[PDB]
Amino acid sequence: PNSMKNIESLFDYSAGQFEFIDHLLTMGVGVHFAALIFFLVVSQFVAPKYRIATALSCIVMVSAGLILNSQAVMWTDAYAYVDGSYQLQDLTFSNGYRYVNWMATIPCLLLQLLIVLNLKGKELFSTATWLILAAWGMIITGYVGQLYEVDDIAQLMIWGAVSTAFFVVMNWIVGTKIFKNRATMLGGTDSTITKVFWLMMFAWTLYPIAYLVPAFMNNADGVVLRQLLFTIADISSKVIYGLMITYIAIQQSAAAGYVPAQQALGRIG
Ligand SMILES: */C=C/C(C)=C/C=C/C(C)=C/C=C1/C(C)=CCCC1(C)C
Ligand SMILES: CCCCCCCC/C=C\CCCCCCCC(=O)O
Ligand SMILES: [Cl-]
Ligand SMILES: [Cl-]
Ligand SMILES: [Cl-]
Repeated sequence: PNSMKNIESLFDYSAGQFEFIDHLLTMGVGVHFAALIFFLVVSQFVAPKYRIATALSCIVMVSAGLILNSQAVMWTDAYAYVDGSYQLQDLTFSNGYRYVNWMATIPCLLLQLLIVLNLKGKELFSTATWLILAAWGMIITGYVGQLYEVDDIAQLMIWGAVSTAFFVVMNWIVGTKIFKNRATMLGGTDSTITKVFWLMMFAWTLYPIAYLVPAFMNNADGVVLRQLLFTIADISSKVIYGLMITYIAIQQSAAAGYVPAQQALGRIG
């Protein structure tokens, strides 16, 4: 469906290119589901006030892990080694599935940030609402632009400019809440949370770069570079981010007198 609308469908792949992409996606699966088990076992050391932030990391791990797994199977479904190269056999592969999955996972990432920022009640609800509307705005327009990466690069860029507006506004909300709520942060995660902001600015900006590959490297090695960028960005924005969020959750839990958190941190001291 969308498979002919993505540049991956344009090329044959060397075994090297093809298998590297397969292994990137597969490694990504392993990393997300390994991290899942960690988030799972560690959630008992998080106080009830924050426990949802760690649960959201579990959910994101399986959601992203399942899309990466799906992408890897679809990749190997779409191509067969015929006459010295991997050649397209059918329309099973598309990056579009990622975009659709972001509809779920980006709101999860954002909500876990709001929780460890100690937002609650009306502010939590309204902040979350505006954030995920801005995120949905960004994702949807990006998803549309992405359908044009083969036959209309101008349209890719204009949808991307629109998507970037949403992105920039979302980042402004994120950053503003982070920097205005630093003072509430316990133990003293007020320092840690600013690192989380920069990680997000870094990791999330890789996705617009991946998005633009069809405009500056429209060949089989650009296909590889795009999956590499997605891979770097996924483990940064999801796994490393998640670990920091959970660190902040446990640390604030301990500072607030949750004994299992104290015992946990103590037994790694
Ligand atoms: C784990 C997923 C996650 C953090 C995804 C991030 C998506 C993101 C920030 C994409 C943003 C853009 C953009 C700014 C312009 C081009 C389109 C798109 C959707 C790649
Ligand atoms: C922060 C997450 C890091 C993600 C790790 C990615 C693992 C691979 C790292 C770089 C290897 C580069 C070697 C690629 C050789 C290209 C083979 C080919 O395309 O022909
Ligand atoms: Cl609590
Ligand atoms: Cl995802
Ligand atoms: Cl300090």
